[PDB]
Amino acid sequence: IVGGYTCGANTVPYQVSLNSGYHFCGGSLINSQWVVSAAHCYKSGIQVRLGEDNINVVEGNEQFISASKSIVHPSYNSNTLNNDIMLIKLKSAASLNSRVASISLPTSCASAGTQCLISGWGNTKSSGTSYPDVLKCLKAPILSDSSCKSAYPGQITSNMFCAGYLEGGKDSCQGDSGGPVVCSGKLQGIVSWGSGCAQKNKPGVYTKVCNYVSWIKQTIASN
Ligand SMILES: [Ca+2]
Repeated sequence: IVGGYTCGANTVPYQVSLNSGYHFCGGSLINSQWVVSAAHCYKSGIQVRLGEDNINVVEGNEQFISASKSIVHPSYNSNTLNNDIMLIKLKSAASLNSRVASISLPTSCASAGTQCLISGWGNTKSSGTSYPDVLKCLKAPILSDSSCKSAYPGQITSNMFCAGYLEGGKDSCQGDSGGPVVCSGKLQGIVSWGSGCAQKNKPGVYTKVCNYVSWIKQTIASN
């Protein structure tokens, strides 16, 4: 997250870190057994880390649970990032508590102009590299479909939305991929892509979770 703030330990209790020997992507806990992340975060050998604040210090509220299954969307296209969504099943259910909690799936799609909370352990520099240890947060508004398509001509599908600031300076970034975009208390987006981070005229692009709720529900009813 570039241009964000330190969230505060465990104030984003649905945020997970995906670890394969090191943090490599975020995700969102949607119930005690399942995490939503980006398909482009797929790796074999994922351990889900819940209850994290500093990902390099064991502070006492973590739960580390291996994935038993990962399910990339059936129509994910890694070239365009259309349908950039994945489900990860935990080998054992998380113990839900004040620091480890699920986020609701949406019923309706979010509205342009809605301010959403985006979080992660990704790079904090637009130019260069610095990865934080503690979880960072950003409030960013959803941009109109027409502004998103103007920013990335020929690249935005109906399964993507843009959020952020066209002047630059505030965005998600590498290492935040797969993590949450929460708007009005529902998981509306997944950190997916963008040109650089926090560059002028190049807002973040996010997987539109409200298009996937029936897939998510049928898949979790069956696995
Ligand atoms: Ca920790």
